[PDB]
Amino acid sequence: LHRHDSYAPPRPGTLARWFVNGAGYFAAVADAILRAQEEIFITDWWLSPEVYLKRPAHSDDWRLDIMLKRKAEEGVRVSILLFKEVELALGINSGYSKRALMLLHPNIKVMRHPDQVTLWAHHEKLLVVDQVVAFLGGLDLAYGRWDDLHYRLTDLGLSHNQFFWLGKDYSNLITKDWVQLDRPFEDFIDRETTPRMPWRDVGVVVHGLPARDLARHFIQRWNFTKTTKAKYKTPTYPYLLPKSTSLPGGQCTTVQVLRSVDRWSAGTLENSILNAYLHTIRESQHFLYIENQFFISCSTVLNKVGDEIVDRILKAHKQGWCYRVYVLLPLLPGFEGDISTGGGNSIQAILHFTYRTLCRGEYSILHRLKAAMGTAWRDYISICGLRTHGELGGHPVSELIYIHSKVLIADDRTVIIGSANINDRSLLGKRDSELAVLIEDTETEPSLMNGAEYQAGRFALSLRKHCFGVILGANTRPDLDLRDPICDDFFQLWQDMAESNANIYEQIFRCLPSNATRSLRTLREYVAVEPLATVSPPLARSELTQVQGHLVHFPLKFLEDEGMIPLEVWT
Ligand SMILES: C[C@@H]1CN(C(=O)[C@H](C)N2CCC(n3c(=O)[nH]c4ccccc43)CC2)C[C@@H](C)N1
Repeated sequence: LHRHDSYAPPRPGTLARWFVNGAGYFAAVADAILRAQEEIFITDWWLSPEVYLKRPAHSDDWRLDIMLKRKAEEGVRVSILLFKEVELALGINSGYSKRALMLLHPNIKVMRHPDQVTLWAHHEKLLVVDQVVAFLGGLDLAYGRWDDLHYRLTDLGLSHNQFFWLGKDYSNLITKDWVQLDRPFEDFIDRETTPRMPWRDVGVVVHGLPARDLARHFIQRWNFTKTTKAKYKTPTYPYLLPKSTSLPGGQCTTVQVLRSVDRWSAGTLENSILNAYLHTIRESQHFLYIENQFFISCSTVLNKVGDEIVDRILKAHKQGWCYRVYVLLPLLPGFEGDISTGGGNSIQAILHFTYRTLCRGEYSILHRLKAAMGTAWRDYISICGLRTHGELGGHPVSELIYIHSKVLIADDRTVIIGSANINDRSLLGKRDSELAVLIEDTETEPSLMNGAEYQAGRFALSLRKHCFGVILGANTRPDLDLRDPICDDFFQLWQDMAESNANIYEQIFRCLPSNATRSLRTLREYVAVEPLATVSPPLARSELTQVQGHLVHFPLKFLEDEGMIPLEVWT
């Protein structure tokens, strides 16, 4: 075994390029698919064959199914493995994806897993071209993932099509889930009334040996699944073998591939992602920027990411060194449900576990930090989320930006980008197959750290500055300095912006979740009041001009005054 008990060693001299939001990721994926020569391997939790990779759409030349069919007509063998949902309630419809991809061309061989009944899934997102170029991250080739820095809530207006999201691509996930995926070009929600839900995710492309290692992981999964069924054992799904016979503009770093696999998903057991996360947190010296879909830690819960975060914060406090922890989580889990009624079942469980990790209970980060340092915890940790506003139907509307990213940034020199959420199913390895990459910088660039000269890594500094600029209003506030991420002035500005934006959004939209609804009865009486956005739209619009960025403080006090199914499915 290699470092972090990983099947792959660190790969110095690796060309890697990061992507924020789905637009650039899909553009690079399409361009790489166009340049493919022999093989394309695809790993997805949900694949939409009819998704458009480049927008606005004026032709079918950039559709995933069309591009795969055209490349297969050139002699390229397209091996795809997909995840099969336990119940059809999960609207991925793996059967339709399999059937369409197979009907495209004989060279497109698609297999699905698991076949037996289990609580666990395949959450990995991977696309390998010629075993030389590997795209990974949290971005599936699925509906609603495509987005940009604008995070548009409206799409109202094929060679003259102005729609960025066509049919099933335009969706508000919490309002209504996908239905009837077999009809792609047909809207299931009204664009004129229901705003879209912005999507935020981070991916990365790696060139060279790490791509070969990701191809090796795909090959191991393919051969394991081949020797796991009857119809898949035929030569109609030939064996795949690796090769080590050894490009968009990126950066030269050192990239190590990490994964979470078990005997049910792959042939071996590995949990290198958890080890990498714990080592990066423990060895972090200045700051930790965490952007993850789920934050379930602080051992019902077994992973110890939160424990290491607490230990590092306490050690920084005792040693008296400057240290900031930025945590960004989506405001509500990615499920359909009415938050006015208090949410659904999965949403309630995920919120309960997240609040247990963060503030509720005695194992929570906030409780231990409080018992150690009083109210000083606000100077070391900052939990926030994203929300945006726009105009629709003559009135201001607002919606959270769903944080599907899985990224950790340490000291502007180390970056973990993957598909593994911070939860037991993705980090323990025993449950779900996940992929990630640890990227360390060998080339530095001048910057500031607590007011001192700091040789920050180019890749990590670029990623962190882009994240801060998008989260804040850098394009509208050119005076803000994003070079120093740990200093007192910048942290104070960050917290002030978060609190101000949360207050403004609550005042204007009366949105949920919020700290003004601490009980279910207060929540029920709170939704009876019509928000000012629909009362005096000019006044709310004038007030909203004070909103800077999309950052809003996380509602740690939402619903705070409140056995044949295991509790580990929502952890
Ligand atoms: C499928 C469609 C579209 N949906 C999504 O894409 C949303 C955003 N999900 C949220 C849950 C996420 N997830 C995870 O992290 N581990 C998982 C293990 C098993 C299943 C999901 C898992 C994946 C993305 C919402 C859904 C209700 N209907």
